[PDB]
Amino acid sequence: EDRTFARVIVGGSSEYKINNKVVQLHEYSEELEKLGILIKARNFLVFQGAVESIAMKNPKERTALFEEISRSGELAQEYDKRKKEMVK
DNA sequence: TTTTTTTTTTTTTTTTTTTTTTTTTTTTTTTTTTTTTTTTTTTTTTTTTTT
Repeated sequence: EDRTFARVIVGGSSEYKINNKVVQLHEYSEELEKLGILIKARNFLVFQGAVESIAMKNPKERTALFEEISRSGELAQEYDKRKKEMVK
């Protein structure tokens, strides 16, 4: 089988297509997440000059990336809400 | 030739200045936080247009 993804831009907004049918960003995203690519992570693209700036980042940004890939960023609000409650 | 007198060089002493070194104090750029504003993007209703 063969899949045809698309994305057309209108005005300011952008619309996504699956199998030549208009879809919303979230479901398209979820399909990609099934395929195995975390677009917000940005761990597999390297532009003109960033191959150096892969190494010299401040460690926090690298931790951010490693937290992003690992599906442990969604559990943030849960964490610090529990934190504030228990410290209170 | 020898004796007497003058002048230049060398070297030591001293005094003033300079340099050094640390220490303590001070005040400043640097670094982080928070906010927060802007701008871009988004949505949804309205408007326009088409069959």
